[PDB]
Amino acid sequence: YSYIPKQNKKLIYEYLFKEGVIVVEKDAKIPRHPHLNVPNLHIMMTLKSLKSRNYVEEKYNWKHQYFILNNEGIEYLRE
Amino acid sequence: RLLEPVPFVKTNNCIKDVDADLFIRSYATHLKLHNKITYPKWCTFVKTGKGRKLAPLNEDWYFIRASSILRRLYLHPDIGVGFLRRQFSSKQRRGVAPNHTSLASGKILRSILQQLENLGYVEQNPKKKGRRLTTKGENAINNFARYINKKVYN
Amino acid sequence: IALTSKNLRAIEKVCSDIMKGAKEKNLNVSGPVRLPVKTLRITTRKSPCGEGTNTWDRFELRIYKRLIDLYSQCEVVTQMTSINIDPVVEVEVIITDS
Amino acid sequence: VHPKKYGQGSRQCRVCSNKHAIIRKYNINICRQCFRERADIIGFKKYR
Amino acid sequence: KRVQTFGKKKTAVAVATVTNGKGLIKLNGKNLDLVEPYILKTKVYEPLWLIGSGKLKNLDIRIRVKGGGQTSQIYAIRQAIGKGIISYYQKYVDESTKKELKDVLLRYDRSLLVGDTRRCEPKKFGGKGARARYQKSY
Amino acid sequence: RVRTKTIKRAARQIVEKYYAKLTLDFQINKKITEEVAIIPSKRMKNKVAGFVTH
Amino acid sequence: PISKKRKFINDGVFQAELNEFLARILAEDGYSGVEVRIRELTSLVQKRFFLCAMAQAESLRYKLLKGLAVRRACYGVLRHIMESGAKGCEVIVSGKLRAQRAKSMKFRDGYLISTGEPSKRFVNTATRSAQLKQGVLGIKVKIMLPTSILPDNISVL
RNA sequence: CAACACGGGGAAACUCACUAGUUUAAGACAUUGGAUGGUGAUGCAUGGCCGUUUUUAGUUCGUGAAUGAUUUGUCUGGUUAAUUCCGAUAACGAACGAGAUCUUAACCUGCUAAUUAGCGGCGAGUACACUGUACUUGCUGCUUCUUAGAGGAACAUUGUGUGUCUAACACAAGGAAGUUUAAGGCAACAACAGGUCUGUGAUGUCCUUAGAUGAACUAGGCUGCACGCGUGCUACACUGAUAUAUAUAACGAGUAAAAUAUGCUUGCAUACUUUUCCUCCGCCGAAAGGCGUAGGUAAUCUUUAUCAAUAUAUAUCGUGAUGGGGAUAGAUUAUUGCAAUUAUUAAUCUUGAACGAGGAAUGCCUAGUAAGCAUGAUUCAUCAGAUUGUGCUAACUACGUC
Repeated sequence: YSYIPKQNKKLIYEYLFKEGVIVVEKDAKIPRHPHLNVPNLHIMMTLKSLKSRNYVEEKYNWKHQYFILNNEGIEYLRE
Repeated sequence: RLLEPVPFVKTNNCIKDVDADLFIRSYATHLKLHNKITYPKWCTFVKTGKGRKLAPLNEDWYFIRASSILRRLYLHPDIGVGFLRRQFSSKQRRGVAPNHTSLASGKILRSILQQLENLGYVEQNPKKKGRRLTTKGENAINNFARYINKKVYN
Repeated sequence: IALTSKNLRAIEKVCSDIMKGAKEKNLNVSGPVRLPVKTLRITTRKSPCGEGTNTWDRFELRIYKRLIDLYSQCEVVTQMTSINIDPVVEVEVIITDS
Repeated sequence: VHPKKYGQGSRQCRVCSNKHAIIRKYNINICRQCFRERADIIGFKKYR
Repeated sequence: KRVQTFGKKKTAVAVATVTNGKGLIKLNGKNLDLVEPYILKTKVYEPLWLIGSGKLKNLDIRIRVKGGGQTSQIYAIRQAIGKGIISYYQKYVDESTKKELKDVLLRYDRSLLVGDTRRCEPKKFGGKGARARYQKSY
Repeated sequence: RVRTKTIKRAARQIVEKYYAKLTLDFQINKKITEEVAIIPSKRMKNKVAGFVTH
Repeated sequence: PISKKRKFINDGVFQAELNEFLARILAEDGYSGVEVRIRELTSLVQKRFFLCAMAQAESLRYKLLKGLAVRRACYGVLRHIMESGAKGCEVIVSGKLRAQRAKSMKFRDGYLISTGEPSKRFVNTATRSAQLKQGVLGIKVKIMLPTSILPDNISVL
């Protein structure tokens, strides 16, 4: 099956909220991720959704994305 | 040529008095006379490098190779198997490609080295690595060097 | 004490300063031994697509190693080296006799 | 997926993920077209 | 006791050590005899003959040679022998005699006194040689 | 061989402000030129000393 | 541990990765290089590891993005560089210039040496890509500043 | 020209864009619109970067002067590496390029230095025959050599010719060096519709985007072969091959998976320890190679105060496609890898082709070059007949002219 990764998505949002920034590899082909348990595909999909909804700003360099969290994302996660 | 009118004082006691080749051939003849070593078995079918593609042509070769090994041992007391392989190394004809260097046959070298150790003229040092000559080995080489030095003199 | 940098001027400057520093606390030093230069050598074709002429250039990243060593207790040499440093010089201390 | 712990698809440029022309000398994984841009900032000087 | 001087052709360097002695001449682990080619032996015996061996029998010589091939090394040795003869005659014998001796050597050739100046020109792209090119075509 | 306008420019300034300082010898002129003028390279300073001597 | 050759090159790669990242962000004032607004930059870098030519070029590309006429914008930027004490400057804009046939325009003033080690030491350069809807224009700013010691003088009182 | 061992493009897979076919959502955002990715189309839309023009010597401004475009400066002449200088000169003053300038190498340091380099000094032996010579094991003022900093040294120095007798050239002497000491790096003005969007998250437009021209997987293909052209290698032999022997060098380069263990039925499930790159050394192997282990983040260990091959010596052919030569082919045992077959690569024996010094043509080269001989590095899971470096053996012939 395709699967919907709700537990991973929720955990990534918690991580995002706590930090205020996230620095990770752009690619989703490699599964293993070293700085948090969830595979890279989960992080890429969720960050893409967040970027379109504009909770996060991209700066980018050399296939790393350099995402800074906006104030509206902080308000959403807390409640 | 064979006898020389040198402008300096020679040592008259050691391996650098005598010509290297004359020493090797003469000492090899002495080793054969003595009956110091044998092939053994597998060493009958050798070629020194792979690309030689003939038996060693001069017939007295095994004793010559042994003698050549003994001269190198007097020079360097830190030797191991890889040193012998490199020492006796040559070029290998690659046919329709240029030549490249190739190490000499290692089993016959190992056989001579080990057999000489068993016959007491060389000794493995495991600390400060490598086979050297024994003092008995050195004395025999020096005695032979003096004998040859005497023969060139008279 | 071993001094490494890829910065030529900074290693050279620090060496004179640590020697000067050593005589201040009257330490017994051997004169500075400049160790063989290590070069990161890259031979690069100039054409980016490899089209046209076979133009090659040779790039060098040259790293400097130097040694100055001391017959002293550990505490004086470590404290003196630690205060005197400049940021691009990477320093390691080597222990010696009493 | 197929084994890629050896062979051409195991390796790519750090800067741009190129599938050819990678300089693996000194184990930094950069393609020559990238490398000429960055060699001064990495530290390299030219003399020949 | 001891004085040192030297020779330098291409990569090769020969340092010659001239001691007070009895007429022994050595090359690292070897007697002076063991050069091998008759031609290049004759070249290093040449300055010894030009002075005469009865003027060299109060000194022992040992030489240490590193670098280069045989032809380059023998010229470095001949320079090292030349300078060795000269340094002994300046340090032990007599400076005026050394100048006189140096003149005889120098008139014969400057090559023992002043080494070869030739050094390799480095390879460039587009050919096997330094200046030489791979074949052009149309 | 031949010497450039810059080499000549320094040499021309010399004599004009240092007429009686100079001597026939090249080595002393090298010292005088070095004393009077700050020339950044030895080769360049020697060339100027040379031309001033000429 | 790793060799000195590996260590210093890996440091170089990290410095390179940081410098290009900084150069892509760059706005108000020139970046300072590695430490051996700031809160956000620091936090990203810690996470990863656990007037000048570039500014003038970036300013000029910003004016180009704003759609201003090339001659006035380039002269203004060139003037500020010369006025602020440059001994030469050269500015090139390449590409469409809002036309269907690509071209370039050079704006140089002062001495602007190209030769020997004074050029390499004292001329600072910056390249910038300016995106429009007809594609991309290349700005090149070069500034000469020798103001260690000057290349030409005969040095008499 | 400035294509054609060029695309760092040394393709079993991966690679790859192709072919035979098979899959997938990793389709943001609010059926559906909407966009996201694309070694897709377009270098005759473009950015970058590079080749050429041209590595020769050229270029421009200020002011002045001479329907105007324009010209002068920026030149009769001398001289030169050179728009380099002099010199004359409606111009006088400039700037760029040239030169200077950076990296080596050359020489000299009674100065700067001794570690992970050497030397002496001295204990200990084994030989020689000593109140020295030779050779190995133990300990520890000298810096010449090894290393690497700073500083010196050539300026046409001196003499003599030729020269506006200026700029400068020629010869000799001196000298480490005389042509700017030798070699590179370096790279104006202005172009070319030169090449590259098959390197880029540089990029317009156009194509494409769910029985995808994206990502991915399985084969096959890039190398097939009547035939034509590049570029190299190996050859055509006695100034040589064959077998033994002597001599010797410089640049380098060296960190997420395997092994071992447990439970179950090669297979499945789990743990844990280290294998990982260079290989000394010690055994075993004709040979490739195998096994056991050591030392190395490196001037230290691999290993380089000794790692090479042509050289050169004694032997064997005795000149006959010959024992030159290794095409072409068969049987092997190995090594790498999932897979080795369209000989992967390796060795052993056997198989023993053409080639009798090359037409018309045409390449490179003036001093350690040219040529010959090797060898490190690059790609690399696996491999040099390639490129790029590095050493050694060390020529000829002008030394000028259009």
